[PDB]
Amino acid sequence: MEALVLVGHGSRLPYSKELLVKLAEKVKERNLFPIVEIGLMEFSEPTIPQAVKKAIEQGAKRIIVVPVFLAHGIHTTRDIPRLLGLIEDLEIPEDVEIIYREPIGADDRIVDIIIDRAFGR
Amino acid sequence: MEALVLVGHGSRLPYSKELLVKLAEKVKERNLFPIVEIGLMEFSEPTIPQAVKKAIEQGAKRIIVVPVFLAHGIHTTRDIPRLLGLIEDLEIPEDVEIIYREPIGADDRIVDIIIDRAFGR
Repeated sequence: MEALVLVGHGSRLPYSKELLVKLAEKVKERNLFPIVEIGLMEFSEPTIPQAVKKAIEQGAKRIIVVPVFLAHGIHTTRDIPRLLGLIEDLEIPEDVEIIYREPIGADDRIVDIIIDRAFGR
Repeated sequence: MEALVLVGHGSRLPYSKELLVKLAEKVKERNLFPIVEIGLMEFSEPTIPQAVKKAIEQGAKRIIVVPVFLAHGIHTTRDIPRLLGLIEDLEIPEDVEIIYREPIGADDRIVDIIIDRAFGR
């Protein structure tokens, strides 16, 4: 019924995809969602349209898209809502709802992490 | 003695800088570090060289640089260690050491946050 698509920037280096893969596997371990897929905005596969199609093919009717980005930018305000057909300017989903969630932001947990990293933990 | 410089991507949109500013203010309220400054790699000020110089001028001898990025990429492996003179291609005085920390990675806290964001928390 419900799918979680995690969507990330993607890079020419492999770290960005590897991080999405690891993060997807950790939410799988939580057993919260029937379907979990990943999608990279640029130069890596799977792409965002593929991740969404794969979620439909698995019979998700509600698709939760979470942009695994620190802050809003061009990616999260133009390109991604485009690729998801949420914005009037290569794929369509027919009859199902995409729910586009927020980025990570200045969460208190990010300041815990940063403080750990600052001490080499 | 010790300064924490948080360094982030920067954007043409303002969210990226605003997130670093918020994150810096949150670590300031923790009272862990004598000096805390921020630096944006591109498009915005303060820049990484300015953030580091400011920290020296405040009398930091140990400068902890934390890249506020989700994964390693070109930014964290080429451009930033460049801007920090950490890589033979900014006059850091020898009596100062820059300690370049790791990015955020696939932290368990990031999967907590993603799960929150997936439910619109």
